[PDB]
Formats: sequence, structure tokens, C-alpha cells
Amino acid sequence: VEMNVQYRVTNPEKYLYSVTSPDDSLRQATDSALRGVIGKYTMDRILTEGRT
Amino acid sequence: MRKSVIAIIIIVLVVLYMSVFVVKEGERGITLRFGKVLRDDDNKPLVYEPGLHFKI
Repeated sequence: VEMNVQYRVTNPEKYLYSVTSPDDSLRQATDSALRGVIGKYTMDRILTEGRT
Repeated sequence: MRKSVIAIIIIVLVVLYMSVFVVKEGERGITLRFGKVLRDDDNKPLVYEPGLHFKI
């Protein structure tokens, strides 16, 4: 499975002084979500139905 | 009375720059003595908010 996440930023007071490497930290969260989500459904479902 | 007045004026400026220290928004600085930390309110170490503070 491959996914694309289009996002934006907000007021730099949060983005700059919330977490180190915000772009990288968000990527780790995305992997956990994708795997966790994928982990719930079966292969056949994920291939056709799970897409949405 | 020119060398005496000009000499004192110049030295105070460098002293003040070293003394002033501000704390960033996403950081917090705890002023420290030679080896210890500054305390207050029954030996509760004080952490500084994001504002200006003075250190000898």
C-alpha cells in the first residue's frame, strides 16, 4: 500500500515550537495510522472496498 | 572630566548585555548559581517563563 497526504501549516508559534522536525514526526504518525488501519481489514477488502 | 565620564559609560554597556537573558517561547531556562540553582517558596526550584530576566 502507498498513500499520499497533502497538508498545510498554521501560525509558526505552534509549528516551530511544538515538536522537533514536525514534518518527520508527522510521517511517523502517518505510518502508524496506515498500518493500524490496514491491520484491521483483510487483504481482499483493502484491495477493492477499503480504498475509500 | 572627559576620560572619567566616557570610561564608565562604555563599560556599563557590555556588563548589561551579558546580564540580560531572555527565555524563548518553546524553551525554558533555569538560572543557576556557581553550582546550585535559585530557589524560592520553601526550596522550590524556579523555572522562567518566556520573558526577560537578569543575571549577575
